[PDB]
Amino acid sequence: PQITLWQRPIVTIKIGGQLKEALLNTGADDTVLEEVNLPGRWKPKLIGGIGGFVKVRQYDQVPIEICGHKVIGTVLVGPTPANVIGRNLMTQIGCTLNF
Amino acid sequence: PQITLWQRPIVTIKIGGQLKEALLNTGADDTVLEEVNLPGRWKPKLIGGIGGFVKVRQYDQVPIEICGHKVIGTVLVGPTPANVIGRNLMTQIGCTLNF
Ligand SMILES: Nc1cccc(CN2C(=O)N(Cc3cccc(N)c3)[C@H](Cc3ccccc3)[C@H](O)[C@@H](O)[C@H]2Cc2ccccc2)c1
Repeated sequence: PQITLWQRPIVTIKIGGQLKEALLNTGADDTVLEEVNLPGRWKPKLIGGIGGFVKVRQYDQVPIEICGHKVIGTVLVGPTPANVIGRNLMTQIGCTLNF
Repeated sequence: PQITLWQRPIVTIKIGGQLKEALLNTGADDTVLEEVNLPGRWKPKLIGGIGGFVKVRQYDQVPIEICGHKVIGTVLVGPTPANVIGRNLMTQIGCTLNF
């Protein structure tokens, strides 16, 4: 499905059993989700960098589905003003920049 | 073209007569560029807003070159961690997200 950008690219993803919204942010290396409780282990990682660093929880192979696109990928879990799907995951679903 | 996303969508624009490095940021509403002595009139528009706001100069309908695509569009000028090409300037260039 082609998504014009006249509006903020916010699609729905299915994670940890729950349903949430997420912006297809390409200027994002990583994927950060608003506090959740994914099982499995994780590691603590720091992101941001401007204004200090924000620490979150790194998870791996955390299954995730995007617009029906079942996929697997690293999901940083912590405090973000809006759930965001970075390139790390966009590259796993086939998403490309086209013009 | 078809810009995959394993790397960061950095493309060579051509604003103000010079040549630059800009990141195609879908999650980005507007386009802000670190200093470019831009002619004509502008006006104060605060962007960002976390940890406080930030003032950049808004010059409307500004000509810009993006990968051989010539267009016109609002481009805010000021202190920005990187040169970003937001949705406003991606729509005008007919750029889309696909998967
Ligand atoms: N007009 C305009 C100018 C610049 C940027 C944007 C758009 N955004 C950003 O670029 N972000 C800040 C931003 C902007 C420029 C550089 C950086 N590093 C961050 C991060 C994306 C992000 C990038 C890199 C790592 C993690 C997250 C945020 O997660 C996104 O939701 C939006 C949300 C947003 C933030 C501030 C103001 C309005 C809307 C719009």
